[PDB]
Amino acid sequence: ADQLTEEQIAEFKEAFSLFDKDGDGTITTKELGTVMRSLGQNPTEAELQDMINEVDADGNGTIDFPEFLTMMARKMKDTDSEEEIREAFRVFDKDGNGYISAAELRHVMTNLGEKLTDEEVDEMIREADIDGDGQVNYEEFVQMMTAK
Amino acid sequence: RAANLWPSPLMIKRSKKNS
Amino acid sequence: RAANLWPSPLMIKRSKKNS
Ligand SMILES: [Ca+2]
Ligand SMILES: [Ca+2]
Ligand SMILES: [Ca+2]
Ligand SMILES: [Ca+2]
Repeated sequence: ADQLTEEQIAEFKEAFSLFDKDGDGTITTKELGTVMRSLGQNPTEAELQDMINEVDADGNGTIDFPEFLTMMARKMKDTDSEEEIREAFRVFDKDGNGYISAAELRHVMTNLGEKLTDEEVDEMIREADIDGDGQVNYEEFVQMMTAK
Repeated sequence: RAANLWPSPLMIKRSKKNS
Repeated sequence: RAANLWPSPLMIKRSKKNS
């Protein structure tokens, strides 16, 4: 719905150069931590990480121009396809970003009966991730156990 | 491998939701 | 959060563009 004038948003593109600092067109935890270190001196290592997770609304793990506008405009997320798995997902997601990072299972698996070690948390998702992108999406989640 | 643990919570959820 | 922090250096960016 609607559109955005790329010509007018060109002023915001300056954040993909000056804000970026390195000039690669992608805001990552490194450059962000650099800017926040000189013009901030408050956000910790874990802070800038969570902060970036507060920007990435698509879950691609990379700050892109399209989501830049979304972050600075409408912070709302829908949900209505994961019904049953949602009951499980809300507990499996923990942080609330859809994809499984690692820390989430470190809670549900440790509360599963045994204790989940951080060394096995990588091996487990590497078995879970059928695509091999490094993340656990709802797609592969249902297309693994429920889908025979 | 905790992989088998992946289906456990999900299976338990399915069972609980089916119950 | 991001929406508060992002506009902060963004504001400095405006100042840099004005400089
Ligand atoms: Ca960059
Ligand atoms: Ca993104
Ligand atoms: Ca998550
Ligand atoms: Ca995946």
